[PDB]
Amino acid sequence: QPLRKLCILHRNPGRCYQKIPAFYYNQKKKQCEGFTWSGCGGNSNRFKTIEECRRTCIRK
Repeated sequence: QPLRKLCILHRNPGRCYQKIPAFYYNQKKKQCEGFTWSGCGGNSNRFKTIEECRRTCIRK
């Protein structure tokens, strides 16, 4: 079964300069790699912990 949409909308931080650094699911590595969120923009794929990321991005 496939993963949720939140794990494939692509980690778009936004145009606003660094403010919520966290992680995103890297579809090469196949684990949540770190990504820096901007300030006032972006899509989703925001995950604080790698496990929490994988719960949704790897499936239960």
